[PDB]
Amino acid sequence: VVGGTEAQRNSWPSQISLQYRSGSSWAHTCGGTLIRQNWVMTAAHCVDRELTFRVVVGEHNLNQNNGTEQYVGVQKIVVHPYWNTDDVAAGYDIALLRLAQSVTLNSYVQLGVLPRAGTILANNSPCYITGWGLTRTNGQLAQTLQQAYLPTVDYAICSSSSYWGSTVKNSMVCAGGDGVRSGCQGDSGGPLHCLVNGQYAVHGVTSFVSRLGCNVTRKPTVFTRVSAYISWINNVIASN
Ligand SMILES: [Ca+2]
Repeated sequence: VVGGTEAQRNSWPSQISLQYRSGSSWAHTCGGTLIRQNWVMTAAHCVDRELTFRVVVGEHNLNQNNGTEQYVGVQKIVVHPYWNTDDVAAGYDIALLRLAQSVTLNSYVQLGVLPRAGTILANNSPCYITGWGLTRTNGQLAQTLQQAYLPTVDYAICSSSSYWGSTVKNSMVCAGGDGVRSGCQGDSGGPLHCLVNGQYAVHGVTSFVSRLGCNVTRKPTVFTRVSAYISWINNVIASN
C-alpha cells in the first residue's frame, strides 16, 4: 500500500497473510480475507504457482511475534474455472482456499462480511485498502499492516479513455487514482473494505495496478467485484 498509514491491531480482523515456503522460511506474497472459519478468499493469480502455502490470521507485524497469530496450512485451492493466467484484464481473478483446520475467532480473527449479490457502489463511495504490500513502486513490503482511504470510481468513469478504458470490465471495481494512495505488489488478493449502511463489507479482492507504477494518477487500483461471485462462492463452500 502506497501512501497509507499503519492500522490498529484490531481494525481489520478478517485480513490474512498468504505465505509460501521459501527454503526453510516463509515469505508473504499476498493478502486475503477470512470468510469462514476454514475458508479464505483471495486472488487467483496469487495461487497460480505450485508452491506450498500457509495462512496467517491475527497477524500485524510480519517480522515480529505479536502473540495473536494462528498459523494454518492450506488443504485445497479452488480457482475460478474461467481464470486465465495470461489475461488478468479478462477478469475472474478470485480463488477460495480451504484451510487444513478451522481457526478460533476472537478480537483479532473475525470473518469478513460479503455484500449481497449484484451490489454496485455509487461513485466515490468510502472504502479502505489494507495490506503488507510495497509502500512504494519498486520498494519493499511493509512490516506492519497498512491502510489507505481509497474511494470508488464507477465503471462508467473507470472504463473511459481517460482512465483504464476497455481494460476494465463490469466485473471489477476501481478505487483511488489520486496519484498518492494505492495498492501495490503484495496487496493482491487482499480486501477493499467499503462502508455500506453503517457496516464495512468486503467489496473487492485486489487484482492489479498499472505496469508503469502503483500510485499513478487516473489509474486506480483494480479489484475483482466480489458481489459478482456470491453464487459461485456459496456453491463452492457448500459442495467442497
Ligand atoms: Ca507477527
